[PDB]
Amino acid sequence: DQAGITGTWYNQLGSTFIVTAGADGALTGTYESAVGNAESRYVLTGRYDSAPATDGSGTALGWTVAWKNNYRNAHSATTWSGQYVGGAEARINTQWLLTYGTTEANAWESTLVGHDTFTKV
Amino acid sequence: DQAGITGTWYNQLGSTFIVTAGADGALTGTYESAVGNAESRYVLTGRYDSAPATDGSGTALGWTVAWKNNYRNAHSATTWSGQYVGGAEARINTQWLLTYGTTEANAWESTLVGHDTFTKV
Amino acid sequence: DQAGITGTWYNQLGSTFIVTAGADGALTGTYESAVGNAESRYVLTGRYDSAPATDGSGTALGWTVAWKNNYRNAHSATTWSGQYVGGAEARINTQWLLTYGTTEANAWESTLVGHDTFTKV
Amino acid sequence: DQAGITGTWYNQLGSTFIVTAGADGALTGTYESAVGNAESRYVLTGRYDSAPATDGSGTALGWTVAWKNNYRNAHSATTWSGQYVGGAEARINTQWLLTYGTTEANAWESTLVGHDTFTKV
Ligand SMILES: [Cl-]
Ligand SMILES: [Cl-]
Ligand SMILES: [Cl-]
Ligand SMILES: [Cl-]
Ligand SMILES: [Cl-]
Ligand SMILES: [Cl-]
Ligand SMILES: [Cl-]
Ligand SMILES: [Cl-]
Ligand SMILES: [Rh+3]
Ligand SMILES: [Rh+3]
Ligand SMILES: [Rh+3]
Ligand SMILES: [Rh+3]
Ligand SMILES: [Rh+3]
Ligand SMILES: [Rh+3]
Ligand SMILES: [Rh+3]
Ligand SMILES: [Rh+3]
Repeated sequence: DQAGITGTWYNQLGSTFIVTAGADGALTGTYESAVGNAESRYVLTGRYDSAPATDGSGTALGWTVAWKNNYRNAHSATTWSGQYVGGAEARINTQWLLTYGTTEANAWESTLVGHDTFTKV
Repeated sequence: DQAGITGTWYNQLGSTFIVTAGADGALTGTYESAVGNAESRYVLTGRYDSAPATDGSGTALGWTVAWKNNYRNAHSATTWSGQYVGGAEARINTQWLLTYGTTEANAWESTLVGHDTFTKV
Repeated sequence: DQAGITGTWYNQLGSTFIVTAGADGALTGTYESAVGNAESRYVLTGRYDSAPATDGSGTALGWTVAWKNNYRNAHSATTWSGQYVGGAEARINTQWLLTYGTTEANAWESTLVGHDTFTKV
Repeated sequence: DQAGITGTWYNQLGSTFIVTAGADGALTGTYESAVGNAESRYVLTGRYDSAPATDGSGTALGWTVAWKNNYRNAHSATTWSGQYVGGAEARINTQWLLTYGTTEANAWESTLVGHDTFTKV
């Protein structure tokens, strides 16, 4: 649990997700994206399942990054929702939703969707 | 921005979402689902845009709930991703993602997608 | 099942969705968006469950619109995926996905997600 | 356009998507999934952009499969929404929504989301 997820992961875009698993389920750390209106690190927070199953299933988790730091504000936030798989090629497989603040008139087009896969190399 | 988010919020299912918005952009609270493999409050955390634009744009935000508490463990996690719209009929408009831990053969079906709209009611 | 789907349907944006449901499970028609880079009818096609269960369950269905007609080309496509619920206040409840053609560097942001609920109005 | 997309593709699960691009934008063919309540082929229909851009961007497309054939009915339908990329390693990169028919009471959990990548080998 804690041991697996805690640390540095990298997705297929080159972004760098540096997280610490609390013992109770807390997720805390930072996020630097390779693309988008984004530069340097951003704060992130979320949760994972701290007593996950033994049947060889992944560990369900989820975190969120609001795209504002000491450099820029993108008026957006994405949530990654996924599950952590251990073993030889450990991965965190996710899908995500990026909502950016709009007027009610562009609400229809406020949310992008996607998938990021995170490995340790 | 920080008063308008903070407090109790109810989605279209009857779920109760109690959240505190810090001044940095941090979200903390509890979520209680009306539906699903859930009962009582579950801890939540998220992030939001503490400097949203001043143009009638909503305020982007995310948060996560891992469906484990003292009472049960659904081995799953939801992230909600949307925007907050203040004023007379303030709402929090989300789309969400729920991943449950599955086996590798079952990963293709591990994730539900939906939308929740929250009102102060 | 085939009468209840066929006809004119309006989402929460004012868009008009004219569809014919064949007896095999086929959907044909036109879609006219109230929003976006669109104007006049666009051709649509989809599929539905022509033997939905008899247990109060809705009727699964999908359809696609490529945003090219005689008038303009947004180089993009939406699929709607939901269920039809008959009776007094019949609705078609969708979530949708809109992909626009992008470059490879831009693929991560090529896809919008949303929901549309259709009423006979 | 037509030339690229028309034919046989395979996703990362082993499913077999056999499609024909109309000259106007029509998509027609069959779908055999490796997983899920699915056996043999199912009819599919959809649309792609028939005059796509020249700037090296993908071709936006979308299709739908209702999971009923002469063998079984899964009371579900998925829509794939994505874009076709030509060149050496041609791919159709998609995300999808599988909605299954539910009572209004399980509507919240009626729709799964995912991503399939289709290549020619
Ligand atoms: Cl279990
Ligand atoms: Cl993967
Ligand atoms: Cl600002
Ligand atoms: Cl809405
Ligand atoms: Cl049946
Ligand atoms: Cl709804
Ligand atoms: Cl162009
Ligand atoms: Cl890919
Ligand atoms: Rh258990
Ligand atoms: Rh991929
Ligand atoms: Rh600004
Ligand atoms: Rh809504
Ligand atoms: Rh049946
Ligand atoms: Rh709704
Ligand atoms: Rh053009
Ligand atoms: Rh993948």
